[PDB]
Amino acid sequence: RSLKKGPFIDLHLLKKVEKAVESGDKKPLRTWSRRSTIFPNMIGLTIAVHNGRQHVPVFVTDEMVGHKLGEFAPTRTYR
Amino acid sequence: NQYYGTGRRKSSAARVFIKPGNGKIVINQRSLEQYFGRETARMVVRQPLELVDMVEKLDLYITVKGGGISGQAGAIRHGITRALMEYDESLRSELRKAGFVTRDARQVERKKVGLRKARRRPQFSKR
Amino acid sequence: AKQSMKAREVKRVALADKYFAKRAELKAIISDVNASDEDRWNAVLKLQTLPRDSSPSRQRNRCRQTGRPHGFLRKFGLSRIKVREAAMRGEIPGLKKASW
Amino acid sequence: ARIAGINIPDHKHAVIALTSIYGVGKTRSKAILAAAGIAEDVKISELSEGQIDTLRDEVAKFVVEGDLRREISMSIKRLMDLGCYRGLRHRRGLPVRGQRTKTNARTRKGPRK
Amino acid sequence: RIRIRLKAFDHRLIDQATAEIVETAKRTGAQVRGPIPLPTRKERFTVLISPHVNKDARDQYEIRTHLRLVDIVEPTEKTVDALMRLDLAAGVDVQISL
Amino acid sequence: RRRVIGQRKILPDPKFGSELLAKFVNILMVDGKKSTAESIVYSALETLAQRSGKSELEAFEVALENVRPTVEVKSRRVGGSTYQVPVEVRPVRRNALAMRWIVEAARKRGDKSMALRLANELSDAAENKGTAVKKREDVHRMAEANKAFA
RNA sequence: GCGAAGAACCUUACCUGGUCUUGACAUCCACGGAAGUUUUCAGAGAUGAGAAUGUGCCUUCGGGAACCGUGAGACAGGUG
RNA sequence: CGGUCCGGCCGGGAACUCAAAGGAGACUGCCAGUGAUAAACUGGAGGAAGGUGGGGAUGACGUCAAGUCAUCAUGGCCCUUACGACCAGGGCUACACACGUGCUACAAUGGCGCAUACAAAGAGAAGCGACCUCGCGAGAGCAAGCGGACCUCAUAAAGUGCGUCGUAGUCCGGAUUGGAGUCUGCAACUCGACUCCAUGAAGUCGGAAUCGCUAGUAAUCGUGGAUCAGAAUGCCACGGUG
Repeated sequence: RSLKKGPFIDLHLLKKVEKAVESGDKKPLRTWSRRSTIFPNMIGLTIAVHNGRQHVPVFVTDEMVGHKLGEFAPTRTYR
Repeated sequence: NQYYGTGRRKSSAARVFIKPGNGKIVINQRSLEQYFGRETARMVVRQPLELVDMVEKLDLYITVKGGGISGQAGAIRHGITRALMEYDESLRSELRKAGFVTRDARQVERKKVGLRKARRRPQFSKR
Repeated sequence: AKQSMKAREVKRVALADKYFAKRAELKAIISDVNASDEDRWNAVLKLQTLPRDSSPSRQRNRCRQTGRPHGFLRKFGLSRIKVREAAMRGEIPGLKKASW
Repeated sequence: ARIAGINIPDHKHAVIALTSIYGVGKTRSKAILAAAGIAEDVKISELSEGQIDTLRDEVAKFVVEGDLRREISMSIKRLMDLGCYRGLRHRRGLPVRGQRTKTNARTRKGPRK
Repeated sequence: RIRIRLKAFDHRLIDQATAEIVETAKRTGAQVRGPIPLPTRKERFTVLISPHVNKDARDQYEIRTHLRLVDIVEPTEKTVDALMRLDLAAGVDVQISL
Repeated sequence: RRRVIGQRKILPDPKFGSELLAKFVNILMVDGKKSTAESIVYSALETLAQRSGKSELEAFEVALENVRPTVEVKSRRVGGSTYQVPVEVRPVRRNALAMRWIVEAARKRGDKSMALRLANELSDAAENKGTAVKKREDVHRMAEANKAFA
């Protein structure tokens, strides 16, 4: 829940995710956004999101789906 | 024959009516003990009413509107003394000695700055 | 306030009248998705995201005279401090000091 | 005994006998007492057949006790082994409920001298 | 379904407009029900006089005007036919809806 | 320099003809909730009689006339110096203080109902055994010091 | 709990990464187009390119008003 | 005053109340004493009330090295392929550390669920949303009335009844940790608001450092609205009890 209608990704990112597997053994795709919800339609792979300075690698989990990538990627420093 | 009086107190207003007959007291279409809740002393409606002998020969009828239920009792006392001062042309003088003819001039406050309603002037700063 | 706020605001009101204002009662069926009716409105709902600049409003309405978005009374259309200045000049009819 | 499945409490209070076990809390007890039409007071001794086992589908409707009790052993690596904000904010005195960190951290951040 | 409004700035002007409107009502047909006044209201607006902050110093301005609603007890537009052709002083405003 | 407006008059009790017996409805009052403050007034005197109370129609006088204070504390200035003295209590306050010590003995202390605590303290006042409270020990502990002035 | 009668987008400062430079806003002069509507492709998006369609208003038959994309010499612009 | 099984329910009216408007009343005026037989003060009388009658409007030379150029104008002043500003995202709710202000529990005058009582002031036709319902519930339905003294939010709480439980580290308390719903939007990771079911260390009206208050005052419990897709426990407004 955020949201009850159901989350979505934008067409320029959908075009990349539907061509990301393939083998799933390549270098992490720069998806940039920390807002993306890891809801059960999403495929299990490693992706990279922006922290404001660089990109950080994170995994699309199967033990839980009720999350957004900002709950796993740290975006603030020194605190 | 009817004796009549009116009183205002703490945003309530009363009308009091007295007739000859058999003794009773009626308020807002019920008996007196069934109004004002459980009471502390129940005495301000009785204060002047003893002076013409309590529930002996007078038929007492009351209607009262507005304010808190304590204010309605105060409005009734002035309605009783406004009726008693025309029951005998000498009775007002003994009611004066007891203070039952006096009225307050203490109405609701306006702003006036800085006040929450009537007190608590700003915040009294910090140590 | 900027002079661009006089055109930009009313262009964004014309945007709302193009895409949302005559579609506001229909929001109880097009933006409803599942709670009522059936699965037939998802291609119709693409209109709710057809523009991309202002969604439910993206702005606040301003006092014309001062250009300010807050501190103004809609019973006059005017900034509340300027309502007292115009009252001290005797320019607003029926409005005067208390006494008191 | 056995008022909402295979329960082992005997001569406990009418409202509080299945508390602190993922079993049956006070508001659910107050609801089933009124649905069974039985006394809501003191320790149970008088109980008949056809009263409350015939109403199990209010008090034990889907999940109770072992269905939710001790369920952390397989939900811990997503917190302690996967890098996440809530994991660091399990191992440090930093709050998550939107409260202040500049003010009155005490003690919640540990000692102090 | 028939709605009437009368607005003025003075307690004599609200009556001298009521007087012509109730004469128009009586002339249109006898009814003996009495026109609706409903309570006149006023409003006041507090302002802070310091050019930045300070709420411990105020000033107070108030605006007073009179409102009446009249009400017609009949459903028929022949009851307002001449009322919608009436001329009054500039200091009063009338608004009629059918 | 004691400058205040004239003291506040009240009327005598309609049943007992006294302005002091009219005071019991203000004792053990909180939140301005005088409604519940009267709910233990005269209604505990039978509970008291069913312990050790005697003369139930006047068993309330023990907190007015059977337990009475007389000494107050502490200081008097004499030029540039301060010295300890035992002072006198004003006669109306002196009759109306033992009925007021009861707050710690009923809310900070005591078993079951506030009415039973009221009867508990009125039992002890009939034999003057009342357990001392902070609002009495803040005077009584110091009242026997400096018996030689300056 | 102070301007702030209210910041997920805005606002908006400050900061990051993009982009433009006579300017988002105003005006003096021309060029090609009415203002627009419908809509796809690339890009985070502004934009940058595609697939189509208008000619109305006012008026001495001339020509304007208005407004979109362009460009100098004057000159704008800043919650500095 | 009338219709009337005996309620403003209805003819119909205008006393109280409310909302409006005018005019009276209190003037040290009357008496005494005091005072400088002046100004003035205190009692007594009458009165609703006396004593600049009460409360409001409000303030000089200078002071505080006051406060504000972002409410307005404006000197000098910084910036120009830019400090212009358009776009997508972040931040203004950071926390090695210090201190105010608001509030709850510890119950017993109580907690919680039902029964019953009184407002004041506002605001609402793509809204406020009734009654009657669905549901553990926020809320949403079946859908009326209403352009606001007419319909609606709406229910005054403290109080008074009725049940349950009761000095128990407690049926409470809450740190600590989660789930399942309800609302607004394109979308609430980040910086939004309600509800239900669980998790369960401490909690005996209290450290340094300490406040406001002389009476309708201290105290305590209620209600609206602005800003607005959209948040109030803050702020402006309006009342019981004491």
